[PDB]
Amino acid sequence: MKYIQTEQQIEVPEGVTVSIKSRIVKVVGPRGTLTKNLKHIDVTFTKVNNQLIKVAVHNGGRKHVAALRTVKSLVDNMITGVTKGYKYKMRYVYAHFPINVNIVEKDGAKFIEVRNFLGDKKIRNVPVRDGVTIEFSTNVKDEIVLSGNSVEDVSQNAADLQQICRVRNKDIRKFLDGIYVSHKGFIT
Amino acid sequence: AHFKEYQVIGRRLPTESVPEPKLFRMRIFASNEVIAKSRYWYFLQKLHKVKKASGEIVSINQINEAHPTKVKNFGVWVRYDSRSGTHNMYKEIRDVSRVAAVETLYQDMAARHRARFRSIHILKVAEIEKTADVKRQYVKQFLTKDLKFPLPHRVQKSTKTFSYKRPSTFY
Amino acid sequence: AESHRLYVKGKHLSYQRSKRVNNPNVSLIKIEGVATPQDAQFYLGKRIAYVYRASKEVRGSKIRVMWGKVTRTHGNSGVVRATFRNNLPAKTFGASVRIFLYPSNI
Amino acid sequence: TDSIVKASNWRLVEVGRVVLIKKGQSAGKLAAIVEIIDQKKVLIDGPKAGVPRQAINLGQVVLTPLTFALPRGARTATVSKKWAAAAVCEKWAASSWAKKIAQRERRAALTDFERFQVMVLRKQKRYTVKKALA
Amino acid sequence: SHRKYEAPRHGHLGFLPRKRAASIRARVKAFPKDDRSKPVALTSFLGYKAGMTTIVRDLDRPGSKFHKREVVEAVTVVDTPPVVVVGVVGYVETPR
Amino acid sequence: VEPVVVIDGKGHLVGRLASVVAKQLLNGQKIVVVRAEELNISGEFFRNKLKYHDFLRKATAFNKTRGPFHFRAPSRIFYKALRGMVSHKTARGKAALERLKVFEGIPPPYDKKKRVVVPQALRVLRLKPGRKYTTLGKLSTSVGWKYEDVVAKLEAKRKVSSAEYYAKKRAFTKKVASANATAAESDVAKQLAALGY
RNA sequence: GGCCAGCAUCAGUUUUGGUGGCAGGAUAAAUCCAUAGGAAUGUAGCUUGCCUCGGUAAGUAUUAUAGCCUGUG
RNA sequence: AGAACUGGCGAUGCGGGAUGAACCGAACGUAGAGUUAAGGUGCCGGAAUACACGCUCAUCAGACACCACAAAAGGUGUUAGUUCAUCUAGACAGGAAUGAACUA
RNA sequence: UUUGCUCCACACAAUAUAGAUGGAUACGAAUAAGGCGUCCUUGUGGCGUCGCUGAACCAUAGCAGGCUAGCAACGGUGCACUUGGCGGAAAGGCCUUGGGUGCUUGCUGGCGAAUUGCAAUGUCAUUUUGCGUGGGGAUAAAUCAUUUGUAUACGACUUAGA
Ligand SMILES: [Cl-]
Ligand SMILES: [Cl-]
Ligand SMILES: [Mg+2]
Ligand SMILES: [Mg+2]
Ligand SMILES: [Mg+2]
Ligand SMILES: [Mg+2]
Repeated sequence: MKYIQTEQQIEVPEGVTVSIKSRIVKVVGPRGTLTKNLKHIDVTFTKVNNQLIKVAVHNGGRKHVAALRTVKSLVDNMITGVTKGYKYKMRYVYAHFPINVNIVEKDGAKFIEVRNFLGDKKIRNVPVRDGVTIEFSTNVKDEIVLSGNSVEDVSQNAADLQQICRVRNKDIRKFLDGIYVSHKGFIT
Repeated sequence: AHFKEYQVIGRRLPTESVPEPKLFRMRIFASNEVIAKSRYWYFLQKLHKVKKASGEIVSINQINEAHPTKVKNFGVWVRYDSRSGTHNMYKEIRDVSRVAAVETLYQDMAARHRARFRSIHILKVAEIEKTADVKRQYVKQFLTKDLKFPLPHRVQKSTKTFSYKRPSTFY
Repeated sequence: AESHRLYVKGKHLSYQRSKRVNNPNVSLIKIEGVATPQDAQFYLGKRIAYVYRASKEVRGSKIRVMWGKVTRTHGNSGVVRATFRNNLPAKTFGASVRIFLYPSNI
Repeated sequence: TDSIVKASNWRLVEVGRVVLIKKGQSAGKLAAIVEIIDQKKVLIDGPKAGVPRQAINLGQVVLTPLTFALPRGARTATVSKKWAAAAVCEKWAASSWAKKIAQRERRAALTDFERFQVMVLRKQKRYTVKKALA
Repeated sequence: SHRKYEAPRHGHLGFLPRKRAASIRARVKAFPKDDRSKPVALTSFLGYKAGMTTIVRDLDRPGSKFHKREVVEAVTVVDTPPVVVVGVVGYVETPR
Repeated sequence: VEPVVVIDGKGHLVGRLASVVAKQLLNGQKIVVVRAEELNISGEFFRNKLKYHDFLRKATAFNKTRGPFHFRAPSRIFYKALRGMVSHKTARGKAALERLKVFEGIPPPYDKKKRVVVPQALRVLRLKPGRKYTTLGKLSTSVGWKYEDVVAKLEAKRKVSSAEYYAKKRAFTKKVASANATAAESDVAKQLAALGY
């Protein structure tokens, strides 16, 4: 109904500095730096102090106001990405054929290969996005860990690995074989 | 059109059995007196056994706003006919005069419910004297202390076809 | 100086017309700098000349003139109606005309 | 290191905000916002410029940087006292915006003889300026 | 009404019109993509068709019935004396 | 007022700009349009791509070379929108269309001239904020325009030269502005101030 | 005195401005002035609690170091 | 296909509905000037890219009587409204409003 | 095929105008943001200032703009040369060095104008071509006919011949 003013608050830790200009957001923390372009929402950022930043929408409808809370979540994710980081864990699930997962290098591109998925002779390759590191956890059988500063880069990288191992022409309720995300958390 | 509020007073034609019949008054929003008298007989024929041929108009007077430069909160009760059925509706309008609030009411009904003038009956227009009696959120948001708001993205009207610099929307 | 102009520049837009029928006896004239019917009242009655060139020389000259005057305003955008002694040719739609300062009321 | 966020400097619709009327019978005059009716309508009143107390659409006026203290819904007599105390007219006249308005009116009031003098004076000043350039 | 039975169309519509070529020497309308990190070399050559003949060779194709067995194939011979360079031309990229 | 008006097409809505230019040509004003690849159309990219494919399927059945011609370049797309607003089958319409030139990028003849804008057709001044729009350059590429990268490379070269010219112009303007301010406080300056100049 | 025009003073028709004097209404309603009363989106003052020595937060307080609303004249 | 009353076409041009015997406006000697009807005023196209309050985003939006088509039934898309219940004595989700059923 | 062809300067005619009548006056990018100035530790930096339209800026006085004298400055501007650099998207333009010469209304003077008779575009632009002047520059091909068959209904195509 064209609300006069809607407001959200963003908190900043001690070691994190935020620079916003022309809807370009750069967050610098102990773990690195992140940059995001937000020139598609028409919001107004204002600084209260070194520990608080407010973002507001003026004369906005229901749909416009709904995007204001999204901005806060995206900026908050950047802040914790450069402070605590993100760690995604996945597990290998299979019935008969073991799944062999290894990291390979192809023309300096840092791919990851999946072998012997349901006995397939085909080799499945998934690119590893920049800023995402892949390690194989010890003392836990068939687990792969993805870490990085950007939650979107880590989440999408893990999602690509899950979709590359989908079963075709079979009852998926019976053939529960694949690699699935099992835990979402922070590196620290 | 630009509405004016008239008071119209009417009566039945006096006879030998009942000399001096009762006087009936009602307040009508209309653009002129000719329409105001027409609307008077329209509502009187819905309430009493009388019509224009068997009655007469006693007096018609325009009513002005007592304080036309004071911001007031109005509560309006209306009855209107939609494409299927008749409904009652309560709306709240903020303005400086009754005629101004009624003009907004007709525009609002046409825009949101496609209701023309002929399909609307104004049951009552009353000023809301006290705060916290306003029950619509689209009116209450203007009743906060020290209200301030900017006007982002100003658009300026140009009198010439061509401009020699890129324009700015600052304000 | 470098300028000797004593007239106001104008353009011949079209004839008076409806959607399908035109009237050559009246021409619509756009005056540069005029964008309001109130401002166009200043130019009512002013003489208008259309100047063009011909190959054949007749009265010791190769320049010919068609004379007219401003009659009334037209629309809300400062256009005016004009009548000429001989109707302007249709090929001059978009050509330049000269609007003089006489007769003067200043 | 400190956080850096650019801050907007919008003119706010508020009580005591000075506006300039561009359309109507009070065009070119100053007035003060007394109360806010809705997102697009405000109540204005300028007694010094002879602007009657009225409700007007926000598209008929232009907000100005000037602002003075004024209680909400103040009557015409109160507005006059606050307006004179804050010296709104003096502050407006000193702005570059008002001087541009005054210059525009002055040029339109020049006669043909005065325009000739402007050409002569401009040529004399041009000679001095171009000499300093070289 | 619809045709009684279906059948593929006669001829290819991508080789139209079936008109005479503008010149007896066919134009080269495309060249291989340039790789700047290689030595300068020509991309085509000119010759004259002389005729056809037959050759015999062994087939090196594992999994085929005729693997490591002789096959008879037809070939075409093109007479290609050396060409002579007599000029150079430079081209500039343009929106047209 | 200028003998030739050069319009920078960047940030202009195609339909509203086309109406303005068509009336200017019919009134007898020569118009040059540059940077046609930066034109905007209201609506999402997918909507306008679907509209062009509807235009593509229209063709004369018995001979495709007779049917409507589907020009893919951004300049010719704007030309199509403009020819529809002019009676192009008359001699008057033909003469008006010869007063117009449309280019992708800013060719050398007009890169050292002044470019104007049309506020009535500007996207930033017309469309409601938050509304989705499409750029004519990317739309043309999807329907078979081949010279998007060539224009981009040339425009980058033009801006480097144009920026260098502006730096020298800024330096000279600072020198001129100081002298005018220094020339103030004189009797001639005071007399000019009294007359408005 | 044949052809084509310019200006002035008038007549008929018409179009577009500037300006003066009157009449009516709740003998406009307001604004403004005087006066009685009242309230909060509560001004001054006072109190309370954290507080980078005074800026907040909520209690009291109806004109005071701001004002507003209603009736009547 | 067949009747009743009236107005029309046929026997009729003219302005408007792109186009049309019947619809809308208006009926016709030859000309000039002024004003309008129905219909219109982004460009084609004569005339405000006028003013004002709202509504609508559609990967098959919509756009004007006669007229050149769309329904039953649905949507936590969005807007306004009706009734009932909870909530200042702290509800809903996991410190301010919330839940349910309906209307267009 | 009777001294033809081409370039440059002007000479006289003819031809035509989709329409000169002070000047098309060059950053880029953003628009819920920018321009300019200024300072520094050169940044998504501090401070100041501007907008609310080109209603600007530049130009602009003299027989469509004459003939002369002087004063202050060593500037501004036109034309023809000259120096160096840059520009290929349709560059055919922009910038710069040096001297010559004309004008200068930056300031002060002295002469001329009439009669076009009270207005009549009152003729001051650039398009193309032709004929005569003289100052340089250059001395070929195609087609038919004949011939070939990688071609072919006829044209056309492809070859050969001092
Ligand atoms: Cl085919
Ligand atoms: Cl042959
Ligand atoms: Mg193609
Ligand atoms: Mg018959
Ligand atoms: Mg139709
Ligand atoms: Mg028009």
